[PDB]
Amino acid sequence: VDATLSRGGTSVDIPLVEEGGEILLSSTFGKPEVNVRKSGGSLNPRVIDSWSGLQTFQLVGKLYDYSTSHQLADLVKTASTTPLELQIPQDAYPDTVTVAPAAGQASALTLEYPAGRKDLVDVSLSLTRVDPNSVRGVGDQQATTPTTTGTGPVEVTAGGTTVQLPSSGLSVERTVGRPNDAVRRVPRQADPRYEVKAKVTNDVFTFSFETLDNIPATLNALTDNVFREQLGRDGVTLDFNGLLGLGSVKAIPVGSSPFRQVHQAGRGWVTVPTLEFRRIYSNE
Amino acid sequence: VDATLSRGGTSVDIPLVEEGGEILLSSTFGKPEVNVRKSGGSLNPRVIDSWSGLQTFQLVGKLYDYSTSHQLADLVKTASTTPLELQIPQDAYPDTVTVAPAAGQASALTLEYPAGRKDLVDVSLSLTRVDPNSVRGVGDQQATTPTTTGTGPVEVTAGGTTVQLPSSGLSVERTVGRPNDAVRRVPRQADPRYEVKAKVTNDVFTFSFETLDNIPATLNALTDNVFREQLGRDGVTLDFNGLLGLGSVKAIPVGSSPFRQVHQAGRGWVTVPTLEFRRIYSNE
Amino acid sequence: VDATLSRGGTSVDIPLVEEGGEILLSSTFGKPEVNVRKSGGSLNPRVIDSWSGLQTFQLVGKLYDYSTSHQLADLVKTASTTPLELQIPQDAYPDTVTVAPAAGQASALTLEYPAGRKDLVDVSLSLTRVDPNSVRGVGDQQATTPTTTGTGPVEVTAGGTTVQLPSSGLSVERTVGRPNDAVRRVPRQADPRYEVKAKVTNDVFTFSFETLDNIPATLNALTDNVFREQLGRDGVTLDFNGLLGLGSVKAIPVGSSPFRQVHQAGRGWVTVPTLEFRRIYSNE
Amino acid sequence: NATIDGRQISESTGRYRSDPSRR
Amino acid sequence: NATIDGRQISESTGRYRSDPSRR
Amino acid sequence: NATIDGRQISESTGRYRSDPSRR
Amino acid sequence: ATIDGRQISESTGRYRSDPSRRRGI
Amino acid sequence: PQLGDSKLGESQLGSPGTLKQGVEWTVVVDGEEQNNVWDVQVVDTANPFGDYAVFKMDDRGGQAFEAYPRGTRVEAYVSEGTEPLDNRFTGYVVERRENE
Amino acid sequence: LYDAEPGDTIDITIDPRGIDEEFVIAAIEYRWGVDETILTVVEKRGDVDD
Amino acid sequence: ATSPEGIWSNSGALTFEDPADDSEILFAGVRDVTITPAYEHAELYTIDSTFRDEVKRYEHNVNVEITYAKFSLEFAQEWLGGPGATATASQDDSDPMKFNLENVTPSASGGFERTTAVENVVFPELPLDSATYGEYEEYSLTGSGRSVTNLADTSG
Amino acid sequence: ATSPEGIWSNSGALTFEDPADDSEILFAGVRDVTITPAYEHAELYTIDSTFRDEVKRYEHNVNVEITYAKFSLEFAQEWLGGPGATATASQDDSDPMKFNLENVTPSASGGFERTTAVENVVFPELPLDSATYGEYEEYSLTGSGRSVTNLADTSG
Amino acid sequence: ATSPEGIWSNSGALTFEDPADDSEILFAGVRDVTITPAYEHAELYTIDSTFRDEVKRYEHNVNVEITYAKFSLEFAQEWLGGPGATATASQDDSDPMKFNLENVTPSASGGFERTTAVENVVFPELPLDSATYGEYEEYSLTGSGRSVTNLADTSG
Ligand SMILES: [Mg+2]
Ligand SMILES: [Mg+2]
Ligand SMILES: [Mg+2]
Ligand SMILES: [Mg+2]
Repeated sequence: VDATLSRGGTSVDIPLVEEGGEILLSSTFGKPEVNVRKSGGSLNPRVIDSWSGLQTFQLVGKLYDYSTSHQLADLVKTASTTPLELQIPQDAYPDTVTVAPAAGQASALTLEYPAGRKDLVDVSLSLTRVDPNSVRGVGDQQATTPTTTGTGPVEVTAGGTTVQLPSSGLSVERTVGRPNDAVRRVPRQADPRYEVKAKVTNDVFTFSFETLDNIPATLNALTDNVFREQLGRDGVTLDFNGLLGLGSVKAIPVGSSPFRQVHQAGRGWVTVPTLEFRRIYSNE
Repeated sequence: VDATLSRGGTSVDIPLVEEGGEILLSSTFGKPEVNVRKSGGSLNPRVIDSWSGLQTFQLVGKLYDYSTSHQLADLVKTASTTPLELQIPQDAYPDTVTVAPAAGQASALTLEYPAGRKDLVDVSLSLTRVDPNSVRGVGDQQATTPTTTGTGPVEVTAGGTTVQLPSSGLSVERTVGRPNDAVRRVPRQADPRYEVKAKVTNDVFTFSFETLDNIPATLNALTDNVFREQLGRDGVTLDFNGLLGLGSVKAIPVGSSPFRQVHQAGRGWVTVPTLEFRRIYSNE
Repeated sequence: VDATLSRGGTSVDIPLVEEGGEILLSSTFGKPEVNVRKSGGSLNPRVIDSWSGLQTFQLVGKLYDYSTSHQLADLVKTASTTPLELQIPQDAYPDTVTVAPAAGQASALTLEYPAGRKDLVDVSLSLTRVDPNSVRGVGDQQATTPTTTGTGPVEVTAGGTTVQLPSSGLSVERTVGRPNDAVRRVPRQADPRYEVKAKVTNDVFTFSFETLDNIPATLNALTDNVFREQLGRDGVTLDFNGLLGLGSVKAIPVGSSPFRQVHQAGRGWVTVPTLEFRRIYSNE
Repeated sequence: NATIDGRQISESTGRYRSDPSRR
Repeated sequence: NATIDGRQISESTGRYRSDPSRR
Repeated sequence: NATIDGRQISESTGRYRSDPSRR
Repeated sequence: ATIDGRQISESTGRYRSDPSRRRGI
Repeated sequence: PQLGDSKLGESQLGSPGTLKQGVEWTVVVDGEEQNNVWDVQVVDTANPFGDYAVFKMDDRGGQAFEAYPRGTRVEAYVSEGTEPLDNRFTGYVVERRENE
Repeated sequence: LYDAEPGDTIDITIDPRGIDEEFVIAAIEYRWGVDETILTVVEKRGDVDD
Repeated sequence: ATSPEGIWSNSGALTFEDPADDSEILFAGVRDVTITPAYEHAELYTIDSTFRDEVKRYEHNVNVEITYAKFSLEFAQEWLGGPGATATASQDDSDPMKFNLENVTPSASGGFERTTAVENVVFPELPLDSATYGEYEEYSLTGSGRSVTNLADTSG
Repeated sequence: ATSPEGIWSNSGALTFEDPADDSEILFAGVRDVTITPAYEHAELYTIDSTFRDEVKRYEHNVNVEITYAKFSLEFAQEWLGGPGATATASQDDSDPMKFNLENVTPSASGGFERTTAVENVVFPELPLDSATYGEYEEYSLTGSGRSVTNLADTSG
Repeated sequence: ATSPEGIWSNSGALTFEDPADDSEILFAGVRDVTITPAYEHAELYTIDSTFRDEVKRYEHNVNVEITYAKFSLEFAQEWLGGPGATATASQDDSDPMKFNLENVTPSASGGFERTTAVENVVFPELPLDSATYGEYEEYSLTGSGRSVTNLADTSG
């Protein structure tokens, strides 16, 4: 029917609906902590199984409002000692499992806002099963997605110059993860221990668009002020101006390939397959 | 038509047959041991070639009975200093080459028993050419596949509970290799030296199936008893009960993703894409 | 239409033409040198951006002349402190940029001479943007492609035996790069510093062909004389005999998979997907 | 996975990792 | 990227890589 | 293949690896 | 993969001295 | 089940429990068990050489670090399968280290 | 071998190495996680510490 | 059990309803109606046999296709408006108009009366103008319903 | 062996049975019947010959397709209901109704009687309404049986 | 509500307008007109059920296709020129000419007058010459509008 993810008073329902023959739920069972002997004088190895196993849930679905999507991002990113509980609507699973965002992963949650669709968000969740009684931590960090009520364009501000992203072909993806949390082996439980850490998280916004008019000016302004400048300790201000109900975030392009300009034969315009921003310190 | 693989008295004919325009034989020639200088004041590097080359044979074929399939698996897995001889039915090769199972690989032999097919087995072999006179070692370890004449379901016994694997969509893959054998460079000759080691081999059974009825009971029995328990030094009894002519082996699921439960939109059942078992110590 | 790549008096115009909707020009902007904090007590990381960015150009195009193709390879491979200057026919780019052949890569330039396709050469260029004023080095090393005016077959000579490569399905690919050049971060400015090193370059010839007649003799001659012999400090003479206007080069096959014999079901001939040679020391 | 003289230098940190979000 | 006790043992060589010729 | 100050720390084990069974 | 020799030697120092500390000095 | 949850006759006794398999090391600090241990190394060695143990634990807000002042008593017990606990190492703390 | 101590004697057979003897144990190391018992046989000798 | 009998196409009465009110959406001038409940079949095989082990139903829909020659403003405006609304213009929203459909047809010799009811029929596209020189405008709808809610003899 | 002989289509008696009871499901008014046992053939070629070495069979089914002009409420409601049940609505379950099919046909001048029996015929889709202006409703079934249980001369 | 009624194809008046001016672009001699508003429908299914849970609309367009037999230099030169411009040659620019389309059709017996209005109709290709031996030149346009701006009864 519909899958509930909750943490105390906060609850999000994820429809678990997809087209046709698509994978809605994947559950992987693992024994990552078995020692299989690499050598020895027999034909077949000796083994030892002496620790908790892995269970991973990969949930795919669609959300019907942006507000719920931001609540899901906040719920996944938040550091709290309160168990994150997952309710799966299929008989092969118990009514509630205690979960962590995927154990070492930058991408636990992917939210996609594709072009040409309204009030329809693609959700991908990776969750690790943990022991319900072994959620351990000291810190508490409530995550908040900045929200506002405008209609305005997506604006990148750096060094006093504001660049408005083209609306044409505009597609937005948000990835969220908690890679600094530790999921650790326990001797004789079925499930691992979850160390909740009040530490740095992953939060990334990826944009794709077609640049159609004032093409040099638009691309040059972005590349001059963002890529060909040293941004210091500061970064880009990335303002959604109320598109998807989102507000203003502080970010920086990270790594070797965060922005790409693509020219195709026979076309009078420039494609941007990726413009990738990681969220930086501003949550003081 | 048939390639003969043999070791003394033991001989297997593999029909080098496949559909359409598929690759039956690939022979890769290499010089793994050429030193090409990374630097120097030249435009082009100085080189030195001083050692044996590499010749890798990849054979794709089909076997018409299960008995011959098991014989092939036993032939490939056996540790013996009697040369393993390959007769290739093509004129670009000498009448016999001496071979090792692929030099460092867990997968020298793949056998596939796909759903819908009777008395037709898919064979993928990877072999490395070794010097006929440089097959060196101490130990004989005769590999045996346990065989029985039953008809029963594939059974998985762990901690006093038996699970019967669904017949529906059931495929089996068997992977065999000898990663602990050393194939080593020698100066002044074409082919490397084969150090036969009476040590641990790779032997893996993979299953794929659809769970159609008593779905919670079937899957929960497997996951509770195999995955959520600690198995210790002992493991799982995997019994074929005479399917493919196979019997009973001791095994364990190994690693991060040996079992997956897959749920697809609009379907009333569970897919198991993979259930992987590695054969553990048994053989006195 | 044309993009101009030049160094002093040497100038190559590259048409930048392609079929349909193929990617002609990709430009990737990056900040490889941003420090994003992997940990810390914030929800979102602290960052510092203190160094030059990265701009990479990938140019796909065609050349209508083999002579120009050799000039392009020579131009790319040459060590000289004279700036390599690129003129791009698009308004988003400044009229000229200073470039290095792709910073760390063995493959800056690929030239393909496919079967059929008379007087059409496929060009792929990877270039890194560098500071016009920060091109530094000592040595000049002019790269020359050996050129001659014959018609004859591609001939492979090793140990006094000469093998003529089949014309049937013959394709030639050449790959050129300068991995020993340093492209180095600088503070306080947009573009990195280019250290031109009079050191070893990458120059590779790949052949693809189908062996139709005298199959054992042709394949055995190559394998027996090149792959099953030790070649020492010397190597193989690769003579084009004027095909594509090319002459005689000294080379060696390098690595695990430089040569493959492929046999397919129902075909009376052998396919060579790759025969790969690297150019060795030859200049005095 | 790294070895010196056949002995593993990889630390057996008991930390899990599990498949990334699919996209 | 490799660590001993959480400190990186990879050198901060400011040497660029940029993706190879497409083919 | 790993280097400290340009010298290779990888052992020249003269040991062969060749491609696995296709599947 | 470029490995920093100062980083390795400085990181491993704790473990290099430990056998000696176990034995007195 | 646990006592208090079984309606009498409704459930099998001891279930869902099973026999212990695998190796467990327990660390006792000044007579109290340390919960969050994830690795143990114990060395027992002839006279020229010092017997030592290394315990690796997860910590929160430095709470476990405080349990191991220098000179405090540490014992390592081992059990494999259903065999009774053997005290395999007794010693005193010389170094407590906590790192990121 | 949790019972074993240095000074104890043990049968060791390693066919790949032609060993089939009784040896004195000089040291034992137990490692959880990897599940390894490392027996030093005959005599332990140091390195830079020696 | 009822004897199988011929059915005459011109005897069929097709009615459309809004699933909210159960109110009639005016529709007439039908020329063709296909209603087909469909499932996908997974045919599954065992390891030592050429014969089928099991066959299973998945992914149910009812294929509805209607050819008609009388234009309904109500039907078109309902399609444009989405659930619970009518519109004269395209609406920029993600909810399609779901229709309840009923076809009532007597058998040729009066042996039974076939009622077919289908829930939640949606049409990906709506033909507004379908003009051909020297012909009346003929409109084709292809759509998918969720399920068959009724199939019965309704004579009594 | 029996001399080959012409078969006349209009002579065929097609019957459907429930495999649980062996009870007849009322079916009539056939216009076309195609029954085809089929296997996937792997045509296998070898190392350097151009000729085919071997051929093997690897996935059996019987293709059954029927065109009929008389509507059966029993057949339709049995299809909806799945195995061992009858329903007036779509059922949200994974089991398709399996039918036992038999066709009996005299040869055109009395040489033999062709009996074809097919087990476990399942139809992915069921045409419920198939109206075209000025025509009787014509219904097309396509489906797959597990095997041919009988192909024999059944004449006395 | 208005009764569904027949529409005669030959009663249609098709007008093309420049969206900048609202000025008429001269067009005549239509033979076929199809106007079809369309959305991409995602048909969504859930975990354990064979039945559809939801269906959602995305990616709207209006398919316009017109067949005509009278050649318009204005229409052709407007198509060549792009927005706001007339040209006698192909233009190397990325902006297609957008046309506002309106079709006005009375019903067959006067129950209503149907106005369909479509904004920003663009045509990927324009047939200039379409000659066949012994026939008048016949031109087929296929194109896509952004939205339907009006669908109403426009009778007095
Ligand atoms: Mg009780
Ligand atoms: Mg018990
Ligand atoms: Mg001691
Ligand atoms: Mg000691």
